[PDB]
Amino acid sequence: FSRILDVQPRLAILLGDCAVPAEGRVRLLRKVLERADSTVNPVVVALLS
Amino acid sequence: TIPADDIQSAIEEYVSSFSREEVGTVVDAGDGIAHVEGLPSV
Amino acid sequence: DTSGRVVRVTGPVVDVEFPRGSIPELFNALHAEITFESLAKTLTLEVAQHLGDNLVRTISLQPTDGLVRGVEVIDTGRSISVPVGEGVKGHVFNALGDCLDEPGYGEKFEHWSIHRKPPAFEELEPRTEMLETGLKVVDLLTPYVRGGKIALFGGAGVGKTVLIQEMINRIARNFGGTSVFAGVGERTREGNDLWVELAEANVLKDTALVFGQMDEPPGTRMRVALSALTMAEWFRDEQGQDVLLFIDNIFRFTQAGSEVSTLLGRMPSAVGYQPTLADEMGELQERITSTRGRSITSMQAVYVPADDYTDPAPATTFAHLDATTELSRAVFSKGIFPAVDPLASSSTILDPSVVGDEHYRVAQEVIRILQRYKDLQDIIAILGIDELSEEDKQLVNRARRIERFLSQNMMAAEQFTGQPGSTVPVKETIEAFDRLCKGDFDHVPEQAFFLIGGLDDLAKKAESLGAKL
Ligand SMILES: Nc1ncnc2c1ncn2[C@@H]1O[C@H](COP(=O)(O)OP(=O)(O)O)[C@@H](O)[C@H]1O
Ligand SMILES: [Mg+2]
Repeated sequence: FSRILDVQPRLAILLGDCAVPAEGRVRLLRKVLERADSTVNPVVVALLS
Repeated sequence: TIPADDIQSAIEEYVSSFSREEVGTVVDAGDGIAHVEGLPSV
Repeated sequence: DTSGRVVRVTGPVVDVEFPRGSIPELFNALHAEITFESLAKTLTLEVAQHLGDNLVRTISLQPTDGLVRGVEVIDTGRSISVPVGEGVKGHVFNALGDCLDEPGYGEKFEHWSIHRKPPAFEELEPRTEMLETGLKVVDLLTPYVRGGKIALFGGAGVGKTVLIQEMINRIARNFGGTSVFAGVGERTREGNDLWVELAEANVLKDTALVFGQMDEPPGTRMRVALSALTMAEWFRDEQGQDVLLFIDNIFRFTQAGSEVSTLLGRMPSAVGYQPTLADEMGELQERITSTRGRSITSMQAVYVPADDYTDPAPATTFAHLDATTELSRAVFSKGIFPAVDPLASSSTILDPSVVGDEHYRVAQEVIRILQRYKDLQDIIAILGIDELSEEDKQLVNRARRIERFLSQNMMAAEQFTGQPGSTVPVKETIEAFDRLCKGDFDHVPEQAFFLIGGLDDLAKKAESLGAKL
C-alpha cells in the first residue's frame, strides 16, 4: 500500500489537507480501500485510519 | 497482488461534494497591526 | 496534475508547493495568474531557493498585488529566455523579452536562457588597444580600452547619464557593429529620451534597447541586466562582430539583490548588503567580457551611494574594470564638466608602452601638478595665496588653468548650456596640456579655459577676453 500510495501523489497530497476536518480524509480513504477488500486485513485499515 | 483499480471518481465524490462568505477571525491585534486567521481567498 | 500552489506572498517573494518529485530546478520560470479584473496579469516567478518539504521560494518579476494563496503555479521547465538574433536590433524589450514598441514581435525568434556561464579562462586575453573618444580628460588621464571594460563611477546626479549619452554619441554613431543598451533600474523619462534620440540619430537600427526601470519590482531589476547581456553574448559568440554594451546603473542590479535578500532569509552583511554581494557581482560581470577574437566594448555607469567610494558596492565593482572614470561632487560644485576627478580616475593602458612616452609624461605631470594644488588648497583657504612660495604660486596658477582646461563642452550637454559641443584629437590634447604644464598660457586668464575644445577655441575665447596666447 505504500507503493500504492506514494507514486500516486495527487491523491496522496489529498490525504494531506489538515485544514479539512480529519474524518474527511479517512472518509475518502475507506472509500478507496474497500473499493475492493483484497486488502484482506482490517487491522491495516485501523492503523492507517 | 494489488488494488490496481484506480477508480478516480472515488476521489471526485470526496472533493467535489464540497457559500456564505470568508470571514477572518482576528487572532491578535495591537499598535495598528492585526493578524487575521481564515479568509482563504484574500 | 504536477503544478504548484502558492503558499506565502510577502511582497515580491512568493513560496510555492509542488507535488513530491515535481520540484522545479533552480532559476526556473513559473507562471501564476492574477484574476482581479483591474490588475489581471500573469506573474513570472523565478525559483530562488529550495526550502525543503517540497516548498520553493521564488521572486516575482511583476508586482504581486492581487495574488491569492492556493492558486495554481505552472512550471515552464526552463529558465527565463529572451529573443536573440539580428532581429532584436532596432527595438525595445522588457526584462522578460517582450517587445514594447511592437507587442508580439520576436515571439518566433531563437530564444536563449538568461543564465549562462562566463567564458573559460583559456579564451581570455588582455585588451590593450586605445579607444579614442574626443574628450580631453578621458583621452588624457583615463584612455578607454577598445574591447575592454569601462565605467563611470559617480554619486547621485554628477554626470553619469550625460557622459554615457556623450559616449553613445561619440563611439556608437560611427561604429561598425552592434550596440546593446541596458537601462538597469533607471528613470523611464530618460529611457524614452534615449529611444527618441537614437531614433532621430539613425542609431536605433543598430541598437537593441532593454529596459527595466525603477518602477519595477526587484526581480525585474535583478534580471534586466542579464537579459541585455544575453543578447550581447549572442551577438558576440554567434554573429561575431564588435559588440558595444552600455549599462546605465549596474548598481541597481546589486541594490535589487539587496532589497530581497532578507526576504529570502539571509543574514545581512556589513552595510546592509546581501552576504552574496561580491559573488553575484562576479557571476554577472565575468560574462561582460571579450574573448579571444570576439570583442565586447563594455561601458557601465556605476552609482556611488552618498558619494562614498568606500561603499561595498562600488568598492567591489572597482575590481572588474580596465578604465574607471570617477566623477566627483567636489568637481561638480565648481562647475567643471565633465565632473571627472583626475586624481582618482584610472586606466590600465596609461602605460609608457601602450600610449607612448609623451602621452604618459604629460599625464603624469598634469596629475602631479593637480595633486600639489590639492595639497595647497587648505593653506590657501586659511593663510591666503600670498603665504606660498613663488614656485608654489606659479604651480597654483598653472593648476587652476589645468583644472579648467580639462572641462569641455560636450555634445550631450547642449540642452544644459545651449552651446554646441566640440571634439579634440588626442595629439592636440597632448600638445595642449604639454604647453599648459610648461607654462605657455600663464598670461591668459583663468576663464577662456572653461568649457572649450582645443587650442584654437582657447585662442578665440582669450581674445574675447582680451589676451593673446
Ligand atoms: N557636461 C555638462 N554640462 C552641463 N550640465 C551637466 C553636464 N553634465 C551633467 N550636467 C548636469 O547634471 C545633471 C545630472 O547629470 P546626470 O549625468 O543625469 O546625473 P546622474 O549621474 O545621476 O545620472 C543634469 O541634469 C545636467 O543638468
Ligand atoms: Mg543616471
